[PDB]
Amino acid sequence: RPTFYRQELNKTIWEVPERYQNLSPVGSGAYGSVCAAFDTKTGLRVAVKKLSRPFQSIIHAKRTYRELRLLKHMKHENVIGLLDVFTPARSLEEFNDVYLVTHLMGADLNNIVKCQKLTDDHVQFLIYQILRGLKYIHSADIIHRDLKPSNLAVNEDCELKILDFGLVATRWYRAPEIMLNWMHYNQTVDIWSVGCIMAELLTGRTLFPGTDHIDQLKLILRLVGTPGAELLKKISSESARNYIQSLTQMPKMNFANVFIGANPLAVDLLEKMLVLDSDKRITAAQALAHAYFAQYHDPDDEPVADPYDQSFESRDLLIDEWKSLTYDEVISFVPPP
Ligand SMILES: Cc1ccc(C(N)=O)cc1-c1nnc2ccc(CCc3ccc(F)cc3F)cn12
Repeated sequence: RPTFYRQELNKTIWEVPERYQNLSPVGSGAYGSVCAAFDTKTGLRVAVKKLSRPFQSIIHAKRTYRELRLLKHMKHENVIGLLDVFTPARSLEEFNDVYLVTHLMGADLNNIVKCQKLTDDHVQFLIYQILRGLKYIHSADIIHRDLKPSNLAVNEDCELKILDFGLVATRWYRAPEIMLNWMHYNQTVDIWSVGCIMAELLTGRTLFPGTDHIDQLKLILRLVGTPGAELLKKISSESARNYIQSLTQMPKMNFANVFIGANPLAVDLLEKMLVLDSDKRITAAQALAHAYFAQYHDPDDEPVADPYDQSFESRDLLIDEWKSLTYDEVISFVPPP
């Protein structure tokens, strides 16, 4: 066991091994707080997240296990994984805190979109990396479900990693099949979000800035047109169909016109990503082979993930059970060294 030291930071207490130095708060970053630190072992900067109230309820306990399992499995240059996981607890009975550590990128995608609008070459590289990460995530039977600029960490080299897979409105980037309230979507839910991100990097504005779920659907349909016969026949929900079909029929707009002087290859990719019918939407793997990425695509360097056991997802267990399981995962952790 290494030696731990203690400090208060922004009302929050931090108990970490001495090898992590110079902790500086960087945010309240979802179900926890986050510090940038210096890892004396490697000489590299890291991000340390202290989970908030990890065993507060069955919901929190399952979430904590889910995150730790997910982060332990992700081993890909475009997805965050773990350099370290630790707890100051000496035993299971004293176990109430989890700390996770990963390479510090230092910003999200949004932290660059401000005051800037990107050239084609940078859009190609950023989206290529997103898709490269999604191919890997999707190959593990994981759907991100909340891809958005704030969930993409980006360093000064413009290298990118996807955050928070598996677990600035989310609404703005979410596929229409999940706006409508359908729980039989597929992995191309995430491809829609990529399309919204790409559009925004090219134009400099949020593609679908809706003020609620209904307005969001309305903004989406103004661009992509209202459901045709084929799609309408796949919708079970009477309320969903009745609503959609109670709207004034709207045609698909010309993407070449909406995205005027963008690379026409980018416009072609965008029209294959932002298709209403998710059965017809391009996959991450297919998108990687698209002509837009000819300068980046290498099919021998776009790997897939090892088998991911998500059987825990169907299980209804007690807090002490999720807690003990999380504990075992902390103790069995093997780093990249
Ligand atoms: C996204 C972001 C935005 C701003 C800043 C910053 N101001 O330093 C940094 C980042 C930032 N740069 N790199 C990361 C890696 C992860 C996280 C999310 C929190 C997290 C998840 C898993 C872990 F193991 C450890 C963690 F800390 C935020 N990061």
